[PDB]
Amino acid sequence: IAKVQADEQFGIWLDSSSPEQTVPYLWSEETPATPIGQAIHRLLLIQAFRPDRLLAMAHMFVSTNLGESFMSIMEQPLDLTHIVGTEVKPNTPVLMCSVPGYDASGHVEDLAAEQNTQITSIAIGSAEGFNQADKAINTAVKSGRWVMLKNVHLAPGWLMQLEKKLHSLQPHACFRLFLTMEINPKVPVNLLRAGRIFVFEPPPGVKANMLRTFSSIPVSRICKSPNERARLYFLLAWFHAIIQERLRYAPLGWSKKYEFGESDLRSACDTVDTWLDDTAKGRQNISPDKIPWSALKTLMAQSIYGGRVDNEFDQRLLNTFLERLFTTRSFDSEFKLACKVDGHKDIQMPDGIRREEFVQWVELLPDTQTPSWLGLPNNAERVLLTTQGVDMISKMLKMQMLEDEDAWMRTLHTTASNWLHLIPQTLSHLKRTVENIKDPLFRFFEREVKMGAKLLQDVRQDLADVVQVCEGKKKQTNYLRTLINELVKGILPRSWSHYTVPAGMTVIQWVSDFSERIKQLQNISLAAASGGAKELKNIHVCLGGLFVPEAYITATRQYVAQANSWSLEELCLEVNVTTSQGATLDACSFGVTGLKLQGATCNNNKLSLSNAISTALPLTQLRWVKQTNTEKKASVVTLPVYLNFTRADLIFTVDFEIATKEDPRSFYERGVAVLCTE
Amino acid sequence: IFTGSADIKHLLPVETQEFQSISTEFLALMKKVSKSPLVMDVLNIQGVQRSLERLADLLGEIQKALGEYLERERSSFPRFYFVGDEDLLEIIGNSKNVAKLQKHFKKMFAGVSSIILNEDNSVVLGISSREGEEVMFKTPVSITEHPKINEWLTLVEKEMRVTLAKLLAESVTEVEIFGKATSIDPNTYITWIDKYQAQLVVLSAQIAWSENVETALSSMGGGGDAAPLHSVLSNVEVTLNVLADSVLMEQPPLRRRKLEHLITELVHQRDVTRSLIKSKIDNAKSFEWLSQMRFYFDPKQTDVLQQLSIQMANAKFNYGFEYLGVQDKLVQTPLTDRCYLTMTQALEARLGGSPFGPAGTGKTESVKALGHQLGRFVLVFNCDETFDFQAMGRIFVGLCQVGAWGCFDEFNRLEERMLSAVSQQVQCIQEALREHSNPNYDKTSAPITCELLNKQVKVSPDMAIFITMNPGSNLPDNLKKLFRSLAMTKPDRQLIAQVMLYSQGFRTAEVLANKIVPFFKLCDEQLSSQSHYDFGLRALKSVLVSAGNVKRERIQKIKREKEERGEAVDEGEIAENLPEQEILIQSVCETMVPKLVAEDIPLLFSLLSDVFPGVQYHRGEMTALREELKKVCQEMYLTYGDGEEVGGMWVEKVLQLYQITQINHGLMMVGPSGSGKSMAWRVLLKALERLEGVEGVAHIIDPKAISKDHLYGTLDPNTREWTDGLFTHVLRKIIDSVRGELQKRQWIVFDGDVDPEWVENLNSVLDDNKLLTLPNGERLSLPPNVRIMFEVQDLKYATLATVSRCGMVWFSEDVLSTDMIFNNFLARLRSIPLDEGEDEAQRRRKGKEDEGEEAASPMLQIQRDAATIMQPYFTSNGLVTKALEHAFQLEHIMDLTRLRCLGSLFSMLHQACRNVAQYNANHPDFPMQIEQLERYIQRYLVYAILWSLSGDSRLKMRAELGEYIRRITTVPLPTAPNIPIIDYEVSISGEWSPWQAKVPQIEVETHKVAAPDVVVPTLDTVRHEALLYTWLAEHKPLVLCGPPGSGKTMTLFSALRALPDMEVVGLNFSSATTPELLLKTFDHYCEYRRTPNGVVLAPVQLGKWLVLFCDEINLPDMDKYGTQRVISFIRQMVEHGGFYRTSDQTWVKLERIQFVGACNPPTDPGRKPLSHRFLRHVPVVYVDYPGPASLTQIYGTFNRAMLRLIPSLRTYAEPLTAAMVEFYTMSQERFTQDTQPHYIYSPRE
Ligand SMILES: Nc1ncnc2c1ncn2[C@@H]1O[C@H](COP(=O)(O)OP(=O)(O)NP(=O)(O)O)[C@@H](O)[C@H]1O
Ligand SMILES: Nc1ncnc2c1ncn2[C@@H]1O[C@H](COP(=O)(O)OP(=O)(O)OP(=O)(O)O)[C@@H](O)[C@H]1O
Ligand SMILES: Nc1ncnc2c1ncn2[C@@H]1O[C@H](COP(=O)(O)OP(=O)(O)O)[C@@H](O)[C@H]1O
Ligand SMILES: [Mg+2]
Repeated sequence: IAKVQADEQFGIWLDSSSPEQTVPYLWSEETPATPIGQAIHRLLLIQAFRPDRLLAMAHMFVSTNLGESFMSIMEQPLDLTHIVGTEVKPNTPVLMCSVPGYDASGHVEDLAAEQNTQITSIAIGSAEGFNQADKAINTAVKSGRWVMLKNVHLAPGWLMQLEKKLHSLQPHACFRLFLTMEINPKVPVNLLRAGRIFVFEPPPGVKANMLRTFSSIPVSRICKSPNERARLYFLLAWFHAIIQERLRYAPLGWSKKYEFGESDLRSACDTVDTWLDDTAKGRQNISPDKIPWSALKTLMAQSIYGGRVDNEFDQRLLNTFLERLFTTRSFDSEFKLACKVDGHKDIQMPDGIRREEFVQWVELLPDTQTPSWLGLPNNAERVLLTTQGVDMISKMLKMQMLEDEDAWMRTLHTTASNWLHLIPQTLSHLKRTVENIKDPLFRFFEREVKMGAKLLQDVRQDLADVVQVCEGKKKQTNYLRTLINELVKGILPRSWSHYTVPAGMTVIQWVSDFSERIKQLQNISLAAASGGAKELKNIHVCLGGLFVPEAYITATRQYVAQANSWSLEELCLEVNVTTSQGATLDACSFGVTGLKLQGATCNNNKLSLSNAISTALPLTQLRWVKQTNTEKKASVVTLPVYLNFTRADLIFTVDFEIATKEDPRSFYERGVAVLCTE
Repeated sequence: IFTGSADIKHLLPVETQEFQSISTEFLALMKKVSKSPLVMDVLNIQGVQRSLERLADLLGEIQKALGEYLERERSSFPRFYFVGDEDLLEIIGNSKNVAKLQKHFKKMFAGVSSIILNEDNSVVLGISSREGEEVMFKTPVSITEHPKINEWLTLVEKEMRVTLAKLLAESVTEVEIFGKATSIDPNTYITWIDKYQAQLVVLSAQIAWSENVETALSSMGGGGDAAPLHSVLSNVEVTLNVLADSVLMEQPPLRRRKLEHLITELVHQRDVTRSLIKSKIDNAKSFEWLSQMRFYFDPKQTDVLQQLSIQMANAKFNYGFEYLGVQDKLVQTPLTDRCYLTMTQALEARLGGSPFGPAGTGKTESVKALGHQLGRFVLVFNCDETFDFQAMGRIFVGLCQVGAWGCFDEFNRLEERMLSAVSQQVQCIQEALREHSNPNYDKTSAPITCELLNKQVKVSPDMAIFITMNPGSNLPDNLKKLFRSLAMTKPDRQLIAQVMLYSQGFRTAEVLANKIVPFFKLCDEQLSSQSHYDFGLRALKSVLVSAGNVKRERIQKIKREKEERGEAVDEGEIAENLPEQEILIQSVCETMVPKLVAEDIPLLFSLLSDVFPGVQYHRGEMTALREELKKVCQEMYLTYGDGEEVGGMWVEKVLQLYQITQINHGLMMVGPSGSGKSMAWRVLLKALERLEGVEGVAHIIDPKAISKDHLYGTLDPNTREWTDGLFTHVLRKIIDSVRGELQKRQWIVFDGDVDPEWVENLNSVLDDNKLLTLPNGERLSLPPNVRIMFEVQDLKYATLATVSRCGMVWFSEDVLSTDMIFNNFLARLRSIPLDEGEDEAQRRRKGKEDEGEEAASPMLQIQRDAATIMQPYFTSNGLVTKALEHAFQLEHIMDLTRLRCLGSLFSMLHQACRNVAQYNANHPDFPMQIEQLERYIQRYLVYAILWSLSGDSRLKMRAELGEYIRRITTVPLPTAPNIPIIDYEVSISGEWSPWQAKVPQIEVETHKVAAPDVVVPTLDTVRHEALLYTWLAEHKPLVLCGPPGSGKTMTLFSALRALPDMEVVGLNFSSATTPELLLKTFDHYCEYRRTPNGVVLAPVQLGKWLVLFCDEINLPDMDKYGTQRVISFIRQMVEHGGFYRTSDQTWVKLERIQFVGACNPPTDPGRKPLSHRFLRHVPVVYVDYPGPASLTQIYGTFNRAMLRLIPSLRTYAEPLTAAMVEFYTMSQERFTQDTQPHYIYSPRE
């Protein structure tokens, strides 16, 4: 801490784009350290200060230990020739697994062409295909031919049968059996165990996505008259790229990972073809105005891509994208596909009209792609990496002690002891009375305290049993043994999850959130016992610390309705963000804390786009007012309030005013939102 | 097949002859086998193998011929593919008995429920729906000219389509006048609505609006003049005003449905026209008009299946003129408009449809509405344990061949094998459909085909398939590419409520909808989660329909009230000045509050006050029914209150029960045990008896005690004969009405736990069909007089399908206060003689007040005086109430229910007054004085309080309750410090006396030192036999619990055998014991005798009370639904005093039968807890271990007997006996079950 404070050149390191290459010397050493010692200390420092770069730092550690070219061979094109020739036996099938929507049979066809080997390819999609595959395999196993089976994940039981068959054969030396499938859990475990697995993924980037889309579409389809058609296809391709690459940056890019696959693209192409054939009626040219823009916008907003979208906010985002792209101004030479790329530069529409011009423009695109191409902020990348960074460490925690079995209970004893010490011993239950039951707030907090106390007893008993097992007092039961397996690896047990939480969370974060929630519950219970239910209005409740804050919002609405004798329908919500200490709450105003604002900064109760990942909102006053017939101002943006960073659950929506003349659409493209908890 | 139908001979003569010649040979072979059934004798029959191979070959050939013939008949008329094999055989075989065909049309046609026929059944004149709406054919189908079933059924389908098109033409021609008119005469509009069917009415309205808007948009034509669209909107609003005025009037049901459909369509038309005007659409080819569904009717087309064309964006469908009846229309929300748009886009692209979302979001109903809008037969396939696979290939072939839609509701719920097989079938069908879309394939000669059931089935283009899904998830990988998915996550509640409320004639609908919709979600969130609550959209729509009914009832009430006076009447004027919010809140309360738990009713009223401020629901006053309730309640010794009094909630609940019985034909009472649901129903029946002059009959059935086969009757697998079950017997008895049962009113009450297994057949009866179907093939129609009722402690194992069909009144435990039960007890004491038994039970009804019978017997006077002494302690804050509230805090091995303790206490007080009567009989010269009576009953009340409340607890907790009573009581208690109060008896004189005086010290023979089954008298034994006699005098079923070896079985046997009359039957229960054991025991010891009152079961020995010992009542295994069959059987016997002979299906009554059980505590592993409706009747005693004093006494007797062999060691008897006790007790203190499970000690050691 003192060294960090005294370092003048720390900030330039902390804001650097590649800090891992120049980590400062801060650790104290009694003796000079080895290169690997310096590497691990730099790894710890980068984890502490810049987790977004952790993976990069991790790579350096590998390069410090296993060689510079160690990881490089994977960063290359797959050389299936030598591997299948030498490292694969004839009876071992080559399982080519792909992520959904990606087909890898082209690689096998290319290899068969290169080696000059006859290959028989069969698609397994019906009962007939099983007979064809059996006949082809019986022929090739004797004659040593090559067999390929396409999309075998559709037949799990037949794959088990094929594995059993393969275990018994005596194949010819030149026989090879390729099985192309999509990554699904229904593939048999034994077949994966008894096969050579090759995982194929698409190369990330808008450029490769557009190239794949253009290659997949036949040339004659795009070349059909009128000449404007190709330009629309380019826009469509660009659109299909922008939504797809954005799925990498979820939950920021989209609320959830939708399956925007090639089927949507083919449906969109069919829609475009039908509408242009109807409008043009064979004319070699049609004006840009005559293009049915409304039909395309509505259909790809509701039918093609919007059908999969269930969140209203993602539907709004899709509407913004379609309205920005599909318009007559797309045919202007000055149109900008993505504005303020990297904050200074822009991407212009190609000025050509033929397919070849658009394909050349795509091929000539820069290789350096940032999130600003998709409308996201650049720091979205900095978010994604650190997520993957955590995804690294947690994964290694699942590897730390299933491989290693030497002492694990010696450390688990201390860990469970600390976890027991952190959690409070009890949660006092609220005293229901005749007077306070009329308060909706007391009902909500009583339900919360009941659930929290029950789950508290559950966790405390489980941890006590774990500590007893680590001391030898208690034997390892099946449930207990599973619990030690989860806790040692940092996995959250299923027995502990009874309120909505982020998926993939370790146990320390869960118990820390537990401690915060129980402390909040204790505080509100003490307030209720001391001052009755009347103090439940003046207490500042962190919506993150509640197991169902939507019930709290409804309870505040009901309390305002009861106090002011207004109908519940006639009440509407407004938000006031106050930085002043001691801001008095009106009779219809309720305090909240712990809110975080993703993608914006609030000054004077007005939003402004910011590059910060998240900003802590101060005491937020939720105020219920009679719904006045007020026109929706153009400078008003309706942000969501998601439960947590995963954005799986939406609590409610908040209308905020825009500080500057910024387009509200920029807030939708940026994915600005509010989180009850980080 | 060949003897069930007599017409099969004429259809298949050659196969009939071959089967005759085969049956003769097979019968001969089977006769030969029957004359020598040994396996080796059969094998050595000459040429048996070749003969059986020949028979197999020929039978296979005839079965193949029959299958080919039935497939030919199916293909001739493709709708038969929706019909099973036996049903198709019934249809063709009964070709000349057309009436038998009438039930099968609901499977083949969309709406045709029957065919109207000439009086001689030779010409078909039309079709009819379920609602009775009829379409009369323009050209009748002559069966005589087309005798074959398939031919005239095809002609019926053709004429249905032709006549529907020809009537749609006239309907459009007539409605064009209203389309172009500035004002619509209501009489002419109503006449037009009556003249034509609902389907054609809505289609005519849609066609007129679409053509008018098309002509308008053509006329504006780029000039920007919006006058024509304003004219269209004006006409639509005029029609809406006319319909709103007409729907407030009283209308027939069919015309009301037509008006509701027209309003629902015209609201959407008004919204669309307003949107077009706002958007300034100025060309017919703009997308804002093309994206709205449009109707183009071309009467000039000669073909009748390409006249109406329905268009939406790209898609250009034709209306298949399939009669749909009066279907339920859908409020065209923007979400349903999106669904229609996407689904029609998918159909135009030949893809399948997948509306996925949470449950109850309109997915399958929206798909059905879309299919019905285009006139195509939709066929929803449920996917929840009713998924008939064996017809599914046949159904798919039928859909492909005829042209018809198919929607899979919750396709996720199919299991993995089922999912994969159906996925493959739908994949093949979808590929066959997608083959249409290619342009190169010329359709002049294009016989598309699909591989189904190993045959090439032709696929029509009109067909489609839809797959509703529930996320949490994805579609199967086979069909992910072929199906377009749509997220129907959240329907528009507000607009649906708005349109429906406007359809019922409410002046204000926007505010009411915007209030009621958030209120339902508020109730869903705030109220405690219970299975029976249902705040989905179906409940909301039903509530709004009920609100409309209440509004119309109020209009008629005001109208008739004014008409009885001198006034001028107008329906609209009356409807103008009414509160709509009062009607809506009244409907909401009337529909919800009966289902509400007592904990949730004040929360619901708070929410209702919040959403509906300043509006309160005053309950409708039923003066006559309340007066009859008062009369019957005083007659039956029950409290009555006028609301917010002692017993107001119970009166309200019985009134709600009357309301639900009036509304529904099936209902349930789902309170906890001991809430007065059965008493409330009995009082209601006996009150309606007086009110309406209609005789009330009750048929109470315990469904779980009886097997399902006996309940519903079972078909004999051979030697075909039908044996009516009990429920079927009752239904047939009322239907026949031999004794005029139709005149009388009869209620069937299933007093037992509801389970899925025995309610499957009852689902058809409880549904709107009101039809019991049996495996015999008989269809019993429930008459209106029957009302199938249910009593359940809970509905934990009740299917939602059963709960939905039935109304419900939740009888929360705080409907019967302690004061009501105490008043019932004290009222029963003052007027029921306690010794006269059952002969004078009938005389209770002879006297309406029993004047001059105040001194019916000295027993009545004694028990009346006793009630007078006991009244101060039974008050609302008296000794008994405080004692019960304190006892509820104490833990008891068995669950402590209120009515169990109260019944135990009442039985003990009954025995107290019986003891006083005994003393009076034994002292005829001077009977009991009031001072001694006061002292005796005051002490007995405390004694009975202890032994009723803490009789289930340990000795320490009995002492605790004794201390509490000593604190709060005014009655003097024993003045000995270190003795518990329970150790003292109350003598016949008022003063206490220790139990130790009444236990003799006996000497046992050396012959039986360890097996004196006559129990050595000890303190616990004398206490427990005293209680045994007290609770056997009332015939209550005693039960005793305690740890193993405590001595309950011996004490029970000795006490029972001490009585002279009691005849003990020792039955031991096990995990496999059933009602059959008790029935067998009754057949052994007892016998059935017929009497004028009815069949009576009685012991063979005259003047002897047969008592059944059930040594382990707990041990019988529970079913999958947590109920012991034998326990329920015993419960119905002890509570109803009888049971139903299943073989005869008739009620029989026990006369001198009792039950007395023993148990171990339910904490032990092999045991189970007993039903709370059963534990209410039984008083449970806890026989703990004897302890040091009792053990010393018992084994002093045993060792004094044992040492008699050797006469020099008698002096060492007593010193030894202490040692045997002392060490034993020390072991019992040092080693416990916690250290090891088998460290258990008892007096058996
Ligand atoms: N007052 C008594 N006089 C004599 N023997 C007694 C007495 N009380 C208990 N016992 C003894 O206690 C033992 C248990 O007798 P028993 O009545 O069979 O217990 P139990 O509770 O019925 N066993 P179970 O029916 O399985 O619960 C026997 O050895 C009896 O002799
Ligand atoms: N209106 C009433 N006033 C006073 N006492 C009543 C009233 N209704 C019922 N009781 C008392 O409550 C007892 C239980 O009521 P009821 O016989 O209807 O049983 P139940 O609630 O259906 O219970 P179970 O689950 O045991 O069948 C009745 O025997 C009677 O003692
Ligand atoms: N848009 C709507 N208009 C009118 N009624 C609707 C609408 N959406 C849903 N409903 C009602 O809600 C119920 C939902 O049930 P259903 O559609 O059969 O299954 P699910 O909705 O669970 O797929 C239907 O009975 C229907 O009457
Ligand atoms: Mg009952």
